[PDB]
Amino acid sequence: TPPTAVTEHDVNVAFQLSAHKVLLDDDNLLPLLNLTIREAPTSGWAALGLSYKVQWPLHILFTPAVLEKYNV
Amino acid sequence: MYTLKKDYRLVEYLQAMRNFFLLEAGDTMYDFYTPIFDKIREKEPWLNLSYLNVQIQEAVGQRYPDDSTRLSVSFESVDLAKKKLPVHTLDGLILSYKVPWPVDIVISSECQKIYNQVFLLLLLIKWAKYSLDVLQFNELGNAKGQQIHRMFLLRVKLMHFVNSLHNYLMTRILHSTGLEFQHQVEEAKDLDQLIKIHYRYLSTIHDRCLLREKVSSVKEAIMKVLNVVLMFADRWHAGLGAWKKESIVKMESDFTNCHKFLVKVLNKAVCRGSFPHLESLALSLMA
Amino acid sequence: PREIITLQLGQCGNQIGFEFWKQLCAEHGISPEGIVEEFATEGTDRKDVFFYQADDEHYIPRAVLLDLEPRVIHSILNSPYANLYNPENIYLSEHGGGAGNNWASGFSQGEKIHEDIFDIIDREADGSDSLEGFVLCHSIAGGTGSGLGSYLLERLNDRYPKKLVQTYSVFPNQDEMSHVVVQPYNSLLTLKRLTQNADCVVVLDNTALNRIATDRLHIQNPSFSQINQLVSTIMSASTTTLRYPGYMNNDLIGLIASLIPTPRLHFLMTGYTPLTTDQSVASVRKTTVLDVMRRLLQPKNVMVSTGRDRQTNHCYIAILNIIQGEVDPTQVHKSLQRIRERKLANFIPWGPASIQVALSRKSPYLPSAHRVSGLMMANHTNISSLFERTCRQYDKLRKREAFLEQFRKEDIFKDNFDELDNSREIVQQLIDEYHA
Amino acid sequence: PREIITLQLGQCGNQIGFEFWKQLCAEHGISPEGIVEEFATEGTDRKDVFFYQADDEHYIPRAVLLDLEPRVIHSILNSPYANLYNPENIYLSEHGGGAGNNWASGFSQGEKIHEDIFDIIDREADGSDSLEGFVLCHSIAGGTGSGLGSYLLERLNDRYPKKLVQTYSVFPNQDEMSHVVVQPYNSLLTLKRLTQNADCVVVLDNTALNRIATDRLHIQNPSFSQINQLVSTIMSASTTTLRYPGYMNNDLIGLIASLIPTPRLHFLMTGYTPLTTDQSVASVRKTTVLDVMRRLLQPKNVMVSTGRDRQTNHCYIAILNIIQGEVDPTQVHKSLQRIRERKLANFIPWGPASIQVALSRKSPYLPSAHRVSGLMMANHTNISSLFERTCRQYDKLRKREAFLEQFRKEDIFKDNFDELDNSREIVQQLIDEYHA
Repeated sequence: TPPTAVTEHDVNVAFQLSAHKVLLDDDNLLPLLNLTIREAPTSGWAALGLSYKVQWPLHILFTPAVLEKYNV
Repeated sequence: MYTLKKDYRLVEYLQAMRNFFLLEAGDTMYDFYTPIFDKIREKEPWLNLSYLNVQIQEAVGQRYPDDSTRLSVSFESVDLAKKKLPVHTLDGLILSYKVPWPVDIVISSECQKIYNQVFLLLLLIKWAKYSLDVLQFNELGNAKGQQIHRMFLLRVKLMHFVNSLHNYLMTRILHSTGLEFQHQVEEAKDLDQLIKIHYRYLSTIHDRCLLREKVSSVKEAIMKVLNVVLMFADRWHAGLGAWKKESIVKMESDFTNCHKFLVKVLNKAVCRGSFPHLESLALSLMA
Repeated sequence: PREIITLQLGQCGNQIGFEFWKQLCAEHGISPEGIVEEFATEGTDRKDVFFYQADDEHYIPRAVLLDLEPRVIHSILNSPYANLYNPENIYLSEHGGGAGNNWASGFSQGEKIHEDIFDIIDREADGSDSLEGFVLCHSIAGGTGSGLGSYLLERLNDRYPKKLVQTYSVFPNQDEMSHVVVQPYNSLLTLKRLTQNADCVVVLDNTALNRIATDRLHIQNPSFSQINQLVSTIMSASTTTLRYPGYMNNDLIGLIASLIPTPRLHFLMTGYTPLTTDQSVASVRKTTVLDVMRRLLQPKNVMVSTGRDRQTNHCYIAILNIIQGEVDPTQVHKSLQRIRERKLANFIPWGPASIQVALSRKSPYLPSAHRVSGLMMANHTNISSLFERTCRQYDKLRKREAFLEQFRKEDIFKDNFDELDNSREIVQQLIDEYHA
Repeated sequence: PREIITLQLGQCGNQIGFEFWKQLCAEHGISPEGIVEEFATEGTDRKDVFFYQADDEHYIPRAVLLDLEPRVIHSILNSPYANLYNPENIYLSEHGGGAGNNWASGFSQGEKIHEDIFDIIDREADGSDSLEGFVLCHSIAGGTGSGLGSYLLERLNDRYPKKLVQTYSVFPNQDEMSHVVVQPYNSLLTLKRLTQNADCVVVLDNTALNRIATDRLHIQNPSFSQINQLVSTIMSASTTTLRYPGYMNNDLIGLIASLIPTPRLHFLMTGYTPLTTDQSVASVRKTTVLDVMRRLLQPKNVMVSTGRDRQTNHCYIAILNIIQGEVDPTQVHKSLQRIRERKLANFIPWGPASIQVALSRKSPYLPSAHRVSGLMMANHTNISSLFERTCRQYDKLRKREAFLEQFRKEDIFKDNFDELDNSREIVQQLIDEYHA
């Protein structure tokens, strides 16, 4: 489809069940992220991204600028 | 907290009133309910304040767990206030747990007043699930026909929904709060912080049970299912005739039509964030 | 309150109920002649649900034991657990019976001791003003448990109509037919009474016992002393919501109500994995709940002889998965998460299914508060394979002129053989019709 | 996800797959009856790609083993690695077969056990909702693996059309023709099914085995106990991108897609150098990756009997060079730098060629995390020399009146001998035409 605002949550829970049937060696490594996606250009691919947020003081090594540089 | 543990019995007073009207105890509140529900089934008044105040005397003395039987003798949760209305709109029973000092600084009257209303809905699917339990033991109330198997096609569509709506929904809201309340007890150090973790506890109990002191779509999905159970039990307190079984499958086709209608409303309430309604939809898709 | 009267009956039904009461004292922290431990009330919050309520803190069992053979009861009084039993509730010393081996013996002995059989077992009924029901802990093998047990399924249906009936009945062995040959006759006569004169049964196969008795138990000569070990644990496992303090389906009319689809479809498949004592040395490392229910639906712990290639056209309707003791309940919803991805249970295409999981704390004991336990109460529509096995062994025997002249001399004047055959095929046809 | 079902079949195909599963437990850090090491999940990041997924952390093999001869399976159950195998997935105890030595035996036995051969092997198909494909781990030698293996290459082509087919088939021995004489007949009948009824093969010559078995292994009497040592390592070597965590061509449809030029040209040359245990004492000094692929294209490790003077008019099209374990990847582009200067591979003059190199970490084990390993999957157009060897031994036998009256009594009414001859020459002509 052209993207809508509910497709963010739908692709998220799909990556949940996909990484879950694989049997990752750490169950809690799975929900550490969610996924994010533009408004409606033509398509959902090449417009999606990833939010992996980070805990205490490791974030001084990962400023919120450079996770966009990894996500792009 | 050295004095609030050994001199007073502060957390033991809390877990007893949680056993009183959040129903973490055994068959104490069960054996209260089924004399009341057998009284409903024969059209005799259970309101009747006086004998209802003694059926709840026999409830709090059941199972003898020594955190509520001694509270049954002194500082009783037995006193129940009823409101009778000839219009019969917003009818309400109000049970109150007697709470001592200085526990009453923590436990306000409005605190137990909202722990009251969660029991008004927890007993109510306890009224709705056990109606589908004993009526299955009642076993085909009559004892062209042959409509009983097609009746059984959509009876267990609704018998199993109510049984699973009080099994898996409850066991996720009782464990997740009981494990996070034990977290705040492990930290517990002073009186001003014990009040805040108890106030954030009820607002969790809110969001766990359904949500919304105001109007949303999930209470409408609740009270619709309530009218399904009410029309179910009123149908089965009689014999099944020739055209009477045709009216069961006529009602049950409508009852699954609105049940599926309120499932497709529930998906919109789940993709708007992260909720315990996410777990209720995961229950309802597995249903 | 919730008092159940167990009806232990027959040569095999008395021995499986003897260690059932012997299992209950080791988990309640009580002795059969005294109270030496204080663990009975602080650890266990409810004890008067199968026992009679106390007069001197002596929890009397609510049990009756009748059998034609005096050999099963003479191996009881020398054991030190018989002083808990009373010599006035059932029989005094030197009780006897028939000669005796016939289905028509106990079927005709029910109306000649009709005055005494409805006198002392009704004294325990009015002890509690709200009776739960009756469980017939009887047998199908032999003519002792099958002959007299078919009589009480009829006269207790109308004298006590508002009570739950449900039995833990054991199925006989079908390996050879030399010692007994009357096995197709007395089994199908009781199996008709188990569907219309009885609400529910709990099947327990005999050919599936030695499948498990040589699986992990490692015996060379199969004796009768192993038949009480698999049976007595799952009996006490089925009442863990009822004996120990639970919340939902904490009654016997709670569990059976959520599994029966319809009358004459009540045959429940049972499963129970942990039976090995050397598993104990590796359960110290937090063995979780995520691996214990993956093997319940896998046909390894089953006690029902069924076909392996007949599960594709059959569908599960109700499946119970009972965890006990240490559960770690923050991952019990995580165990139920993995059920929909495998679809190990075939679901009925006409209606919804249900995977019900429940928990209750076990006894304050070291082999009980350390090792995970899983009790299964399945309901799968491949149970007609046993009914096809019993019916094919029934019509083949009537063409060989076997026990048609040796069986109709006493109290049988008309041919009631096809009365059992059509009603068995009614069960077998309505099972396959139930998934439209 | 990426589940592959191995089809072990025949007298030789069952033994080469028996130690293939026995090789997998030593590298996964697991035991065939238990889990005693914790190295299975921290060291190995993926295990459920050839095994069945776990129910009790017991990784069941996704394997089926059928053979007419009961001798190959009676040497299995006494070994302690057979408890990992299941006695219900394939056969129970006392399984048998034919008499039996014929290509027409297993070709006619496929449609009389047609109901049972498509019943229990399809139960493992719907375990995963995305099946990878089927590998026929069968044999060409004898009439057991060649007779029945030609039947499943036809009926699994349309019942499972969207699945990858590719086999690790072993070629028979052509030294003398005294014990067997039916070798040119049963080989070419299966070789037709390997090109049009099958996508890819992996050739494994028998006359090239004893070229290596006396090269560095130093034996005097060649036995059958050495045929499983060269074969089981390169089988597990071919799935190192698939079993161990890799990135590119980490599926079996990844590797085979980048090497096949066209259908009926799929015969891949295999090479594997390190087979000596006394090399271990000198790999401590950082033995590099710059010397291990200079000897792969050099015809020393090859398992294909081909001409030495026929490589000047033949051209490589696709060559795979798989390094495993310790690679030192800062010089793996340095190893591929030296390839263009020698031009040891003749390149096709019509199109481009490709030297693909890939790596994956090996098992956490001391003989595996220390010594460099090189697996070759070549594709050279000198493979028609084997097809010229088999065809010249085929038309010479039909002029000697050998097995024309002894072979057409059962289920053969027309001459299908030139149906195999022209289709073999179609392969031999399109290979030389492919370089224009």
